Amino acid sequence: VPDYHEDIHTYLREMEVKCKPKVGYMKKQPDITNSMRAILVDWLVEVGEEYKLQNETLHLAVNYIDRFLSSMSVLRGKLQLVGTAAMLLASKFEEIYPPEVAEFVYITDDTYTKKQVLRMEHLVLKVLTFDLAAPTVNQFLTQYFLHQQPANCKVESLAMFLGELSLIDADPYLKYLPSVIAGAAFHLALYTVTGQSWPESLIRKTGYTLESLKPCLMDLHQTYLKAPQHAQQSIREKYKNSKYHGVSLLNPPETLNL
Amino acid sequence: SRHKKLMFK
Amino acid sequence: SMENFQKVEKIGEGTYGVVYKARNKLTGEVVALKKIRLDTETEGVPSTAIREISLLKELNHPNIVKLLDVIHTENKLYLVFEFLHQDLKKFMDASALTGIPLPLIKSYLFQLLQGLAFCHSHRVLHRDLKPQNLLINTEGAIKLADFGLARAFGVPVRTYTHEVVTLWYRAPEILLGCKYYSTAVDIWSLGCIFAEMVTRRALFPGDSEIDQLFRIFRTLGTPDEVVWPGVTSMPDYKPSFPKWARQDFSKVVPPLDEDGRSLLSQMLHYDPNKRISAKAALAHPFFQDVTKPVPHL
Repeated sequence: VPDYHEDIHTYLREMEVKCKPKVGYMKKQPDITNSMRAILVDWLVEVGEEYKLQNETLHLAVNYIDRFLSSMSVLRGKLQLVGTAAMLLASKFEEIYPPEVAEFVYITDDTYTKKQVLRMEHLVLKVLTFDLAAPTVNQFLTQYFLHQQPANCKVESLAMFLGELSLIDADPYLKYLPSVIAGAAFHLALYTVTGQSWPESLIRKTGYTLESLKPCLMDLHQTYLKAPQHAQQSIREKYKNSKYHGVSLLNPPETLNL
Repeated sequence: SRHKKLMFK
Repeated sequence: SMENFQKVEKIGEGTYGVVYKARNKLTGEVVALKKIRLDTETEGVPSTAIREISLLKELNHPNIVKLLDVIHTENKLYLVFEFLHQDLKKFMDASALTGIPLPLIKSYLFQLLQGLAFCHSHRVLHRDLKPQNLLINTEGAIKLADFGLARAFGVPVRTYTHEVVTLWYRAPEILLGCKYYSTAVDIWSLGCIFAEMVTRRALFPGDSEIDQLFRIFRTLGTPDEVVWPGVTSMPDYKPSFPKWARQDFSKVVPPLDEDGRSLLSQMLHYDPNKRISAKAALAHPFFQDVTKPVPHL
């Protein structure tokens, strides 16, 4: 409904800077790693599938985790609890029908009690000072999709896929803002399917160019090439389904010609 | 199964 | 925590708690506390409260009720709001003999529109605009309140909660089951409110969905593909809908002048894409001589 499309995009651009997690945070965690984070996010993706949650809900939850972990040191035995509550909070924000608390307890295989989940919910709301309305890669892609001429469902679904893969690896994707990752993923998807490129219309909207996008784009391209070998595979599996036009089956381009 | 306890070893 | 607040009196009631007038013993500030009950073994912090708080910290605007603070105890959650004298309904009732002076209706509309355009600019839908949710102070301000039903939206929008907006103020696209609704639904409610400030009675007071629909149809004409492309395909569209002729708007709200009439029609356009935005409405000739008078009482 382009009467607020511009204002909204500007606003998200400002808010993504303020809601950004701290890039180096895992260095300062004594007992957890990037690779343990990779396992958490991958499981959250399955969780999202299991309960048919929105992708947006998945992106938010990750954002909540990364922000929470930017200031709170957490023991590995507790990382899955942080994640669970994060996903519950995201579900409550974003979902018409969030899963009820028991369900969240259940998908951990009764690892934590209902009381723990609810306490961690409260702790997370505190540490985040209730600031839950964070921009995601998903929110940017969705706007960028309006610039397709014409609309192509494979590109959309593929861009989603890629943006989703970026959630798994804090190194390097924590360095990049949602809007830039979305840019990269959009370009990469469009090029893979149609041969077309980041359109002039988005240069005007975003002020990003292939040049500004290159660093993230180089990374994301590697990630896309190496995706079948990645220790975490839930996202590839998820995007095999028809609902997403089987885009995880498409072959990545061997070169980007940049 | 997605109902796993995560074992971070 | 509440240590520095002296409760004064219950102000009204909500969903999972209550609202009190209270006073900050140290600053003097008079506030409203919205007490939200938690416990545990429940589902924790209610999604309504999560959305209200997060969305309201992002919306600082002179025509949006200000969230001052959140007091988040192990036991209770207390929302601290700036205090406003009264609500637009508790005011139209008190003017049920006077009537509301047009400059006041105009100021109120203009302020409401400003608040709404802010919400929409920050990707927030209100989804429950009605007179009881709009608060007025003694200095002539009016403000959008109760963001209980609000939600952050995307561009373009997805499908969000069907069950939405108090009935009398509900838009026809919601009534007709559209998988997609947007900012336009908030304008519809403001339209209904505009009428209501003018006549002192609700424009469309149905008691059911179909009743609501038909009351809207008899007033604005039953929509066809001409006035609203796609209607006949909408999920709860029935070809057996009686086809009523559109009324002359001068009859819908007799006291309104030309410009008011014009604005009202734009705010109650069937096709949500054609319905006027809050932003564009701010430039309506209706508002040329607008000021901000104190409520005449």
